[PDB]
Amino acid sequence: AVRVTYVRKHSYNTKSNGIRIVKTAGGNMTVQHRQKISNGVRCGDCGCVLAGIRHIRPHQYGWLGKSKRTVTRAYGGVKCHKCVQKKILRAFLINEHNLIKLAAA
Amino acid sequence: GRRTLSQRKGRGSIFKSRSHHKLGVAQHRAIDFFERHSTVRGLVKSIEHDPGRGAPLARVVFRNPRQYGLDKELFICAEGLYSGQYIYCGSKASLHIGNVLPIGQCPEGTVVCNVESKPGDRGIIARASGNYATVISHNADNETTRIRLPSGAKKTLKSNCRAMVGIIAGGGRTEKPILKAGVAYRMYKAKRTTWPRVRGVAMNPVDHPHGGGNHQHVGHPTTLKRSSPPGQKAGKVAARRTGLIR
Amino acid sequence: VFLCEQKANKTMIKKAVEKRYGVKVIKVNTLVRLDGLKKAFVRLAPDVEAMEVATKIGLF
Amino acid sequence: TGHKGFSYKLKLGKKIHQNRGVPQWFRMKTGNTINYNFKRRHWNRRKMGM
Amino acid sequence: TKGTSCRGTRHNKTHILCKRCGKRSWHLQKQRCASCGYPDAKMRQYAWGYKALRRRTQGTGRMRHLKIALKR
RNA sequence: GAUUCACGCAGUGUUAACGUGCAAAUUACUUGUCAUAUUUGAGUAUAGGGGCGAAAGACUCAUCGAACUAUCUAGUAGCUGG
RNA sequence: UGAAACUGUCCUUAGUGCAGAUCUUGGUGGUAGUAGCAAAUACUAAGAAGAGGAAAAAAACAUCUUAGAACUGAAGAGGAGAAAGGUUCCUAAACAACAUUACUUGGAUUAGGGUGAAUCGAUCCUAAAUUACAGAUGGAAAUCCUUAAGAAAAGGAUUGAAAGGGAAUAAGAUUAAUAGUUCUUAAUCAAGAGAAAUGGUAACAUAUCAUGAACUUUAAAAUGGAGUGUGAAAAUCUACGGAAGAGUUCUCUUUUCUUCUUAACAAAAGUAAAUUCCACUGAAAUGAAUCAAUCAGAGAAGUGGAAUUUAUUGGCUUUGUAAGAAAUUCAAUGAAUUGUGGUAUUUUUGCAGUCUUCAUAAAAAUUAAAGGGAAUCUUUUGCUCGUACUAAUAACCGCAACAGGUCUCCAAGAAGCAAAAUCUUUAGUUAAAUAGAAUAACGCAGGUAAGGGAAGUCGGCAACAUAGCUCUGUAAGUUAGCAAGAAAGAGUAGCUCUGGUGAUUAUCGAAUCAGAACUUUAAAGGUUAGGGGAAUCCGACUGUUUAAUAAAAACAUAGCAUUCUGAUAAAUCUAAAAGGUUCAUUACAGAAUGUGAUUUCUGCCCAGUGCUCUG
RNA sequence: GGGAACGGGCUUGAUUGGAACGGCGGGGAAAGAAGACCCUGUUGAGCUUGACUCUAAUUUAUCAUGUGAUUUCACUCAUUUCGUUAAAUGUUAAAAAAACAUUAAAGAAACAGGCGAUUGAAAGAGAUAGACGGGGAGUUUGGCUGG
RNA sequence: CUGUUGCUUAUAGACGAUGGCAUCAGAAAUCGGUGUUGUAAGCUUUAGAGUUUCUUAAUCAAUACUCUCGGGUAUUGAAUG
RNA sequence: AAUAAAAUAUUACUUUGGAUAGUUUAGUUUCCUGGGCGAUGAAGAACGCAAUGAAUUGCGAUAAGUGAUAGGAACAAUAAAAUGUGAAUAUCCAAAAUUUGAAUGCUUGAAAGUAUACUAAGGUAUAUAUGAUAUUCAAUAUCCA
Repeated sequence: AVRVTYVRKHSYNTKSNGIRIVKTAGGNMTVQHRQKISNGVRCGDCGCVLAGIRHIRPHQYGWLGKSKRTVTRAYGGVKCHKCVQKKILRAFLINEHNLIKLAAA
Repeated sequence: GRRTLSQRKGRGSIFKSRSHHKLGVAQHRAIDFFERHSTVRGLVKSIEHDPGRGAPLARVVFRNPRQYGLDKELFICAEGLYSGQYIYCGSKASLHIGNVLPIGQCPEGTVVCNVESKPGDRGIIARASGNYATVISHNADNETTRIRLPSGAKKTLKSNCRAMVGIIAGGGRTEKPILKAGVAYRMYKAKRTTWPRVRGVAMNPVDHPHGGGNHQHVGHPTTLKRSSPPGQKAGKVAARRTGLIR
Repeated sequence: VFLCEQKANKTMIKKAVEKRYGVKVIKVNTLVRLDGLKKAFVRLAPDVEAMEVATKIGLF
Repeated sequence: TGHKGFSYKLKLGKKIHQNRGVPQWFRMKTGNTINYNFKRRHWNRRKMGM
Repeated sequence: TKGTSCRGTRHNKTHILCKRCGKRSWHLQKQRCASCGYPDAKMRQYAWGYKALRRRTQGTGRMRHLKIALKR
């Protein structure tokens, strides 16, 4: 039952002041500063969390590999696979429907 | 005597509007050529809850007709609108629910809301939840139309005043009886600091004109003139009638 | 360990000690005392012996 | 406090400097009436209002 | 509890030292100095405060650059 | 915006202690309350015929049926003392 | 006595004669060696230093070490911070004054010493709000405006948080005192310098890889609370196998106790829980599923995959770090070891759906991606400021070493429903406004009592009494929810047993329930722990109130009702103002009032005074 | 006993040894406080009101010269109130689909002396004059008197 | 002669005072009497419901039998020596 | 009836206290002369500098003082050094003059800071209003080709 103390000068249990107590040599328990939980990317159309992109802080994506922050697809990384399939059908079917309605139908 | 609580309200120190989480200003987009001689199409992206008001607000996203990019407005939801809907605004718009047309194009008996009291001011009349205004008649001689205000009064407006077809959502809001003082406390979470109202007769003569003596009463008529100075104007002002109605 | 003017930074102290005594400095830590004097902890390169500089200056 | 501005600490340090007494050699000057420093204070006796 | 007990929570400064007069009279929330009349360019002096005039005025300081001018 | 216990909080009773006190309002038991009309830190806003008040003329630095401070001012006294 | 100025007479001049003014200032008596130095369980023995325990017991003796006995009892009298304090921190000399005795002690005197950052914060961003040039207003000081008025600022100025957002550091050791700051070791971050890809059907995946300008969009930073289930770690408890040391040992005890550890950052043997998608196929005799739910032909269950989260890489074990550290022992610097589990509790931390709102629960700095197609490993540096100490029954505010007040973090065992009362462990302390003797009255605090039982008294004021859990049982009245723990009755201990509630194919594990003999001092009661009933009045209820004599029937409240207003309005602040508040508003709204839940009912009067009129 | 009508001191008597300890609560008309109940001041303050005298806000009439036919009309030209990225004003020529829309190939009409509406010579501010005006300011509320 | 002082003095007592003894002073244990409570610790009664474990020995087991009218306390404001 | 411990009375000496007497480098009033500040940075505030200084005094990174001119042998609490080849002392002089302050590149809470141009560091300039001149512009505002 080793009781610990805050290492930094913050004395209040705010969200940015998260701590985890880990063990060390001789039964010593120290204080670790744990990070905050961050949300992931969402499809711009349906607002669903995309798959294949991690949930980390915005600056941490700079440290990520260039291929580990986006999905190799048209509108990948900003739209779900369903968000894009409807886009293709909308872009194609509407173009075909008016190709026979006007201009000397 | 002191200054009555009504006088202290015009100062605006603790009686300011608690508008921090409010979404913005709900009004029509600025009138231009495309809203005067053509139609623009808007896409209802989402419907949200604006604190301090009983009606939902819709985030409509019009494309910019003159430049490249979007143009995001904040309309008031007519009852029936849904996400992903297309709404058309202009002098040639279809007469569907949610479309915005000049008040001079709607036929007689059409129900509209968010009416402009002057062309280009983007919404004055019929804005509360469940409210609407009806079109009474047209006068093509001076291009003016008559509409019936939700209070029952009749008004004359120019035919160029835009309006949104339908009724405002969130109807029947006030039909639910508040049960607890806590529920009334939470009603003004995004409103002024006016809820717990102390009766004037319960105060002292310094604070209020009704501050009574050994028996809680008024002692003088509570129907006053409109010309009464601030501080003594309390109760009923320019009242033509009183009592209960049979 | 030195006492320097407060209006000098770690960069100017590092050059000043290098020029004044002809030594190599790899680390400087400074604290400003309550009276107003800035105390500088100057660490020399491992090749240069600090004990000989102290005797040369006059500390020994 | 543990945290203080740079100017505030220097004015704190001067208050430490001025909390001293007359040196012995000064008291031995001819025609000397200065034996004590009447501008003296102690942390538990008087707060310096700063 | 308006006497001894209510004094326990007094640990928030209202006035700090001012830059133009050096007194602890700079109001933090009002952003003005009660004594020397800060950012207001004119020094704060009043006829009813005649003693306040004889405590800080010309001749109460070193007079570094005016002692020579009048002597000259 | 149910019933209670606990960390805390208040102040119903003893009209107990104390009453040149631990204290210019505190202590002990008892009682009530002990999370949504809740408790609380910091920042910030509101100033004297003004502010703030779930309203007691309550609170506004131990000062309130009109704060503190300086000037008019050695205010006036058919009244009291010398 | 005193050691350098002074006196008498006449005129002149006046700040010219004191017993009083609750007179002003200063000094001093009786009271008086009197009242007091009585909250916070507590000290004793030996030794050392010291002038400072002597003596006809002068019954007491400050400080330090050891031993005994103890208290705070881990929501602490423990270990650390924010504000406030400002050198109070450490050491040495020294004790005139101060800490209601004394002091060798001290937060007290004297003199030195002490606060080390690329990674912790300020610095950076904006929130409520705040302040400038030009402009508007004013007799005036000055006020208004904060992007509207401007030839000012691709777009909107300044400040505003050491608890909001935020690039990057950990372990061990060291000092009389500093340490995510120094030393060793091990990392991390930023700014530099030296026609343009594959794979998978797909969800999607590739040590930087695999070009991507203007312009635009999206996402992140970035968002309430409750309650339920569960993954993981830590703490506690426990099973198995030992190693080392300690305690007990005349009565036993294969016994009781202590240690058996591991960081940042990365790696990928082995292997989890939950959610969402993808491919095959097409569900009815409808299935699938949770504690609850909930889902399906715009497609279920089944099989096979993909992705994300799980306190750093990738959650857990494991690995590099790294045993060389550290811990426990042994010897005189050198040697020994450092398995594996659990269908237990708590805390922390995420996740999954459910409920709730006339409440919907911030923004910017900064970053990434997309649409688009313009153009053709090594090494260097990382500046300024804060950093000591208390954070309180002695460092803060109250005149003080004041029983008052002041925001937080970490948190063991027993017992119990319980973070309750009570006792103990690690840590801290034995002093915190003086003691000894005697054991009078009157007191303050805690008690008991024969017989009676409110006869006392304004008044059951004060005290007594009931009290946990289980089973039975429970009235009138009622807004049909309650009253209700109504009221009332029975049981409860110890020892020895029996049975029920599961997992895996006989073993393994959990406290919980029920039952039966036997025994006794016949069992909730050491602590904790509701007195009950029958009515009347007021307020409907939860709530607030005269800080310091009134906590209530007073205020508030939801409900009911009335009045004005189409917004250039109504109310209303300002001397004025392209001024200000409700108003980021628009009659289901704003403003001004009376009554006070629900049920029932609101009677008659317009003469008078108000208010109003389309007259 | 008398006395200011309830003496510790005075008069006449009763009676007295100097210093005091622990109690207690009769007295010292005990201490604390220039009575707070009552009255008198040609002393005040809060509050109320058709008390007297006034005042902010409100309101009404006249004045302050926009043009063309005191009132009635039409216009805009000061003025009122608004809207924007002052982003197509005026006159001629000519609801099936929550997707994209930009940096042009080889085009995208001209002119008005008005940025767009709105109000409009009316309203608002100023001067003078009447009304209203406890919202507010100043002041007053005689004397004699078996209190 | 008297007082202080001693018996941590009593028939007394807030403190003084008062009462007793002071070398045959006094105090102390121990011993016996006299009281209070209720049968001590150790081994035995298979006391003993029962479960274990040999196999019909043991072990554990509230409570209960003998030693036991036991053990403990007893002036401190008791009484002999 | 009795003693004087206490109580009271006078004198002398001592004590606590600081009246009285003597004294003044301090004030008050009147009068005479001036009434001489600052963007060439004032008054005011802060910090710092003496061989041993805490205050005060003087001074400003050239620090209880530098140069020049007069001045002639000191200072002192204790040491040192320098000194008629010039010690103290004096001045309408010269050089120098930290952070701020009307404070003025921008910000300023107790804020540490920071942008550009000129001559890594250091030093200057850059606020608002404003008069004159030069220069670059804007407006079909009036004409005019």
